[PDB]
Amino acid sequence: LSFSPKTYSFRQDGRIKEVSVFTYHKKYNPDKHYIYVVRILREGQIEPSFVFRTFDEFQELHNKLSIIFPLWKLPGFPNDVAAKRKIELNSYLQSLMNASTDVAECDLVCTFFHPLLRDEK
Amino acid sequence: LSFSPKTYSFRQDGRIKEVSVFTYHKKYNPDKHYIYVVRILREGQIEPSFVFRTFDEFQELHNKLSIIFPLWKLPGFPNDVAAKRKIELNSYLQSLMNASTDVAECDLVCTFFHPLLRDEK
Amino acid sequence: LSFSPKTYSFRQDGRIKEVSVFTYHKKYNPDKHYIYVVRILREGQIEPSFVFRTFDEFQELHNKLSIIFPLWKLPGFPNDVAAKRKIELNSYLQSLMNASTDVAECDLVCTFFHPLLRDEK
Amino acid sequence: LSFSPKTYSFRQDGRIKEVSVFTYHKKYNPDKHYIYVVRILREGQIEPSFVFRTFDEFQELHNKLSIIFPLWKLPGFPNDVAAKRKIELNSYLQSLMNASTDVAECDLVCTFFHPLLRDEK
Repeated sequence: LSFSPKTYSFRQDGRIKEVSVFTYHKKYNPDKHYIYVVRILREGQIEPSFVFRTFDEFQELHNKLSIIFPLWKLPGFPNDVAAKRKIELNSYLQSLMNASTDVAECDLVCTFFHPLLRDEK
Repeated sequence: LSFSPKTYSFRQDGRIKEVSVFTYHKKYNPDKHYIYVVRILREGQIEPSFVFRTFDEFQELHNKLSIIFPLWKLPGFPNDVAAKRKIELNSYLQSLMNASTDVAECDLVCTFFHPLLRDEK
Repeated sequence: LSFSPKTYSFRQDGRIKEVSVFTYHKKYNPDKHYIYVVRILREGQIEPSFVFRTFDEFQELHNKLSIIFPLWKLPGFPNDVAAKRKIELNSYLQSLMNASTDVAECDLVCTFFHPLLRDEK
Repeated sequence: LSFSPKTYSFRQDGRIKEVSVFTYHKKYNPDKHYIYVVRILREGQIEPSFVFRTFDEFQELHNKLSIIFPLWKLPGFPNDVAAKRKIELNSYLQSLMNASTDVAECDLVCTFFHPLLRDEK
């Protein structure tokens, strides 16, 4: 993953009970672009947390998973009013959680959810 | 909030277990317009209650929240057959309940749900 | 109700836990028309039961309810590929169950669900 | 069923708690075509399993059921971007599980879900 330094695992981080794309948010620097606010609720938590991920960051995850896993183990990835990416990335995440455990709980997926730089509110 | 005198808080009013937009209803005075019937179920209640809110009243809530909260903490607000406002206001409410607790349980949101003038069946 | 002789009440019949429109089915006599197969699961039952209702029969129910109840207490009623009536009648039923108890459990609604002539498989 | 040798029954195989179409997957031999990855969770299982079924294989199931069962006991069957078959086959499966028990738990349905040749990962 080209956006997280360390690699993390659901061991240290906590399993995911709920995820979704909560909203999308407009940026400025370094160029105009939408970023997706991802809502995560872990096991044992009542307050959700939120991380920030661009479309090109969702895509990288799916491309990296697809190196490790046969495609049939992965949900379809989708190819502004084009906040249909919000709905589509949401489906993508929901399906990801319903994939066999070797995918849903692998270290890439965990790392994708680990709070970064930006995510420190 | 330009439509409720007092300000209320989930302290005195009771936490929300379920909300949605139940239907929309056609008015007359002082001018033709649709009003949204919002269905609320509190904790400890089995019978829901219903309040009446216009689109311009949902909008004010979102604008007032957006003064207090960074935008990324809030769900997207949407810009008759145009009862797509019903579906859209419904999503908006569902997302609002899934926002971090400092938004979902703030006094504005509580006040928006407090029964007014009209709401006394 | 112009299609059930007696009037029935959730007293004698059993409360509804689940309803939906399950499929729609093509008829012949006395003229070509679609009829809706409504799936009902009562409290205390594990096997659902099924009754048969035409669109004009859903409509009558809504019109009769609207004599008794102010409109804001009722879900919107919708104005073949036109099996969007299935999706729409389904929403209508789901909302009906979420209406205040004086509507959701009134004798008209109960009677609408009581097995008729046709419904004896 | 023209694609499973033996016939199986939920007796030996285990009842279904969750099914859905998880993704669709592109094939090559013997000709270009999409195949549907069906996600099944049995009672007593936490890890789902996955079988592979073409559209013409879903259709055969529905046609064979329709020999045994009156049509009103069956959900509507639907008549690439045409991965609307995924959404549509998914609805079809969800409805199938909600059909009366004599359909939802018959040996054809069970057999449709029994892991074949291909399904051995």
